[PDB]
Amino acid sequence: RDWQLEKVVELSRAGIRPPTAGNREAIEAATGRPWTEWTTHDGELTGHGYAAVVNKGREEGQHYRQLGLLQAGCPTAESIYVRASPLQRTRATAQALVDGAFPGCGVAIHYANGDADPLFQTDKFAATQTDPARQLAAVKEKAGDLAQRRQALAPTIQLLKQAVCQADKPCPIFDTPWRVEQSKSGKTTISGLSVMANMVETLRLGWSENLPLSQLAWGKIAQASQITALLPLLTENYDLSNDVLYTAQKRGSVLLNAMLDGVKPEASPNVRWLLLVAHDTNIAMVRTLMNFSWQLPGYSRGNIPPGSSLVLERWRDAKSGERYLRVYFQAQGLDDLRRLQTPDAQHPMLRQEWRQPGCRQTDVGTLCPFQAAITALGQRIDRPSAPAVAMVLPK
Repeated sequence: RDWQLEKVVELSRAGIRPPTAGNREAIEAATGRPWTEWTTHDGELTGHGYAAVVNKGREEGQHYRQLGLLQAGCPTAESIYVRASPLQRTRATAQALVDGAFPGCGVAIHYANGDADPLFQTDKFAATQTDPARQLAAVKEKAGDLAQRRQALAPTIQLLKQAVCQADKPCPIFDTPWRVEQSKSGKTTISGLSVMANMVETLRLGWSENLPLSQLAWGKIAQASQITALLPLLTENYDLSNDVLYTAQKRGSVLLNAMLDGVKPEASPNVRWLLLVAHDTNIAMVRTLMNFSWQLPGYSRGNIPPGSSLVLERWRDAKSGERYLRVYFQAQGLDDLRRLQTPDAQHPMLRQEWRQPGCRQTDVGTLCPFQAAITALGQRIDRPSAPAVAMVLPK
């Protein structure tokens, strides 16, 4: 064996949900019409979603057993520790991963007893909140000329409009111009853009979910490429919220820091696989601190599909004993999610590896000298926004 996988740290998005209750309100207002009620309640993990997460978890358990990271059969407390955001959908996604990865093993997942996990719901904690003024300036300054941003996305706006606007009923959202707005709690959003992004997320999920076409966008969206063509609105909005450096630094530092620490040797707890299941906003903030940009086929830049994941693997060269870090983002494509495709040679997980000078290509992926990879990924972290967190939750 040339290379030995030693530790996985992974940050999963929740699987397929219907729109959240907030989304639904905003998108039915914005289009003057009701949108499909799913078989799952708003905000929760759909069965289809769980099926898809189980599929990924099944391959991942097999993959990490084959690589010798995990022992055969049922895991122990040394094999994996799973910590999920306390929302229903992330708990259920966490169950779904271990359901796939450890068939029949009744593996428990952990989550915080409140409504807030200091890794995830970071706006609920003093050290990890944004300052309203700073946030506004940072968003305003990344946004720049918003009318010009809107003009560049006009074709994409139009595709969205033809998909979601009833013919001749008015559709106010496509009409409002784009401004930075800031609610009394300090959340910033981009008028028109955000809700459009919410719409696009919802269409992507409905696609992924395998909704009937008539309940996805009233028959208008019939092939994956039409979801793909809407996704630059969602990237635009990510660029102007979660992936705004300052926001990622106040809200995401604690998570990246807990991930880099978890991938370090002597980590606590001592487990071979540290699995964190949380939200797209979390992944986006983390990957922005990592300055890791990806674009997977069928998706637009930075896109975070349901049940996708950011992974840090620490590997050891069998010969020299030297340590390396591999970093990648993985997801399934639109149709694979729709079809509950089990990932395999003819239908592989989509994946992009992070790289920087010094990384080496190997049989097991792009491997980067460890210390210099940890230093580079960690550079953008705001230390005062990264309190240490005890990774093992209580019961």
